[PDB]
Amino acid sequence: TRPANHRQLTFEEIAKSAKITVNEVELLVMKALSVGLVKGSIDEVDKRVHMTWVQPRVLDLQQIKGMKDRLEFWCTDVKSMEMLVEHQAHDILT
Amino acid sequence: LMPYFLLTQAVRTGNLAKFNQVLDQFGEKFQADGTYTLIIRLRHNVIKTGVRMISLSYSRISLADIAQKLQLDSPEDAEFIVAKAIRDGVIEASINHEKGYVQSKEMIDIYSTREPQLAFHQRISFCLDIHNMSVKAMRFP
Amino acid sequence: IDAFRLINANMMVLGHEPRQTTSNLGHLNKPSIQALIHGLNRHYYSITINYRKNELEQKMLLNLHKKSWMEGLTLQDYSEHCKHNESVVKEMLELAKNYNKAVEEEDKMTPEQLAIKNVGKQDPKRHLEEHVDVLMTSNIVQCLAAMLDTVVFK
Amino acid sequence: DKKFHGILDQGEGVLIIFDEPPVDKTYEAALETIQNMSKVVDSLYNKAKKLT
Amino acid sequence: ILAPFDNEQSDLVHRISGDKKLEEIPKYKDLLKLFTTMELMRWSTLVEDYGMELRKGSLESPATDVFGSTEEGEKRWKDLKNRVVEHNIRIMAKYYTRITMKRMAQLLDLSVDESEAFLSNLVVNKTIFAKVDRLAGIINFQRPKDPNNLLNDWSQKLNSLMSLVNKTTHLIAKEEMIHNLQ
Amino acid sequence: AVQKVVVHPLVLLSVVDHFNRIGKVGNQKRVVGVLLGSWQKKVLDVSNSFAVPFDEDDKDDSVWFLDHDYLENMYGMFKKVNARERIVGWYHTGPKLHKNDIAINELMKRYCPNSVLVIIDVKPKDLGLPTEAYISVEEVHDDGTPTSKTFEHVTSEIGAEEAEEVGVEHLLRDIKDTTVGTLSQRITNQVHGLKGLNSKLLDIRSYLEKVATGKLPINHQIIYQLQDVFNLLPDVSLQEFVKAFYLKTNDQMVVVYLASLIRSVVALHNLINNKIANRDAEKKEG
Repeated sequence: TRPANHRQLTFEEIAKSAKITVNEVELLVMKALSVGLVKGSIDEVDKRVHMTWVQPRVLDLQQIKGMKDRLEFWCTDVKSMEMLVEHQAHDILT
Repeated sequence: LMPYFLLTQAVRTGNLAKFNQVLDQFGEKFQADGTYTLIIRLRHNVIKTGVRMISLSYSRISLADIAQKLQLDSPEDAEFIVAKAIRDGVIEASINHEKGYVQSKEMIDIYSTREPQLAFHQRISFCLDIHNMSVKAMRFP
Repeated sequence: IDAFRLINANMMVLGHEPRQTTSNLGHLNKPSIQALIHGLNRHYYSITINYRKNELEQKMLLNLHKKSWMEGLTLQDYSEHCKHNESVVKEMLELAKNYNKAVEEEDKMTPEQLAIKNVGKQDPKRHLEEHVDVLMTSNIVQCLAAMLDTVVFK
Repeated sequence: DKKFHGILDQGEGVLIIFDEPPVDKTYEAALETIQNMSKVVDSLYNKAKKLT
Repeated sequence: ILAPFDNEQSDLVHRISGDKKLEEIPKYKDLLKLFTTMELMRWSTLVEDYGMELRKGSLESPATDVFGSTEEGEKRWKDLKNRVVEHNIRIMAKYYTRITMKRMAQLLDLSVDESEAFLSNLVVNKTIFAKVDRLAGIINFQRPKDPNNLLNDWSQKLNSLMSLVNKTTHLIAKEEMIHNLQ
Repeated sequence: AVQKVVVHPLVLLSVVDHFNRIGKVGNQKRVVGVLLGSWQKKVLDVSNSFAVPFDEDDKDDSVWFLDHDYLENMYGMFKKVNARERIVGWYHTGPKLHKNDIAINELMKRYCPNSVLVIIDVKPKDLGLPTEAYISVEEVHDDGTPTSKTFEHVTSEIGAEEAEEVGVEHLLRDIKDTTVGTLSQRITNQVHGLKGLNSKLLDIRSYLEKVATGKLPINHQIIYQLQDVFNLLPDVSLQEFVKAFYLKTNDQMVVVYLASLIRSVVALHNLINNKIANRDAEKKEG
């Protein structure tokens, strides 16, 4: 659910989202790393976890619209930065 | 050079009336060369040399100590040159006007800043020019 | 290649010169002396040829043979490229020490002599501009290709 | 004596220990070329500046 | 279990596994299961389930070889303790970044000074790297300075990305040819 | 199973001439022929080919023909005239992956075990490499059918050879991009491959045409990679990824700054080498 900007949740949020105490979520996430459903790292003193990879799920005809528009302005970025190269190095090779 | 070399001796120092000890000794010599009107305004550049000199040396210095070292005779505008030192951009850091100390932050990684490439890009493009001028001036035979 | 065809040895007996040149197209390519040692030109002749070329084929061997896909949108052994930027420069010091040597023995014996004499050992001067091309294109490519992935990839 | 490197504290005796081989190869082995090349331009005076 | 850690031990668990007739003992099928898998129950929660079966069965004499000579037992009580106090420290280096000193000693059920003697003789053994502290209690695992590995691992992620965007492209164009071919 | 394939430019060309020889049919014909080669060291090699007579009618397009006697005797001649050579599989002219190529491969797998196919191009326009090859894998698996079999692309490139490199480089004699210096990379993959990434961004834009309107099978195994790409989208510019980037620019440019400094001195030593040949001949010669 979280974006790729942070995806860095805390242990207190799991204590809210799973109503389980603080002294068991570390035992929980070490199981989750062992099975292979998630790939991330665990801090203990700043009480946060750096999740990096999550298991791919399925999605309906609405999340493709998210992959529609997030893909679409990545087209012009490949266009824009290349347009310098065919203009600035044009005489270097015709 | 000896009257004029003694002038820039005062500039590399931070003393204030050392400028006055030159401008009475050789104030007549500068008017013979016809240059006095540029000489008279060096006191702006003496004080910006000094405030860069003191702020880089001392980290947390009282504003009621810098004036006695620059023989400024007044702490009440010793805040104020530092205000124009930040307005011009000589030193960055803050002044505890309630207490009296002027703290300065320690410098950080200037190596991993873009600015040494600007020391390069002036000279990358310049050194390719003189290689081109060595080509353009060679094959006259 | 040089395709051939026979001529009659009966007309070689006649001493008569065949083939009755009527166009300014035959005597363009000269035969080798080694083929002239053999039966040319006493029993056969040469033929000028060319090649039938067309967009049917010429476009599709050019734009099919020397092509690549990722060789350039990728980086190059990032901890070792900067390491290779010392593997050349280190001996480039002492190669410049030879360039701090060889110019110093000029205003001397007539540098046409400085061509025949220096054929046992390597000169600085030509070798010293050799690495400058290498130490440039290895850097300017790898610096530019890294600074596009910052823009394109997020 | 640089047999070990670190820092010593005076208030409570805290030894902040750190290590890095910083870099030496890239700059000073490229710095000495510059003073080699300075002597080459000096030796250009003995075939150009005197001569033409 | 009792062998020191090695790559030879890392497939020794596989050489003894894959045995149809070893798993007839329900205890010892779980014993090697514990050390292939994740974090172990501490030491006390295991010995209450496994420090009692060494009498039972029809199998007691190599366990009597553990029990009988008590100085051989003391070498084998503590080396069994040594492998399981180590089994935490492998994976705590692998899956944690920065843990407190008090938290680790609690998962070992022993003194904080006794914890420091454990991490001392493993990193002068340099088989687990660690940079501990004795003022904030803040230790950390696999934390070098990293000057060059940032952009190096970043360049790795480009090539993994660019190999994947080529995977889908020649997989879409066939998928349109199984619905609208003719 | 197979690392990669190696294609010579002869067999690349030895389909085009047959595509000319059947080009007088006008209406529709795909060139299908027998591919010969010798795979060694887990690397697929392709050497020689011909084409077998093959026709196709559009109504009930499951009716193909391979005149196997033409396959028997001509390979028997080719096994005679080159016993090093053998069968390696087959090919077809491959515009758009026609439907019969699901059992053509199963028709003639009794000769080659890994009967590989090759899709070529007859009208070249791309920015990639216009030779494609698949492989045969089958599955009693996840969702589709009890009998399921789908082709998978093993990577493809045009191998060269010391004999044929003499030929093709004589046969080009055309516009070339030789003298690889600072500029060949700029145009082989900096002008070009950035636009090569266009048609792959735009390719997954073409599958995206089914949001509510396109074809009826929806996703299931297409989006696990697309979920990963936005997940494996690279790191943002906040960390020492900013700082260590300025670090190496502050190292890579120093080598360029030294190397350009050398370039000025060398041509200056060349300048005196022309002032030695200018002044010391005008008094001598005149």
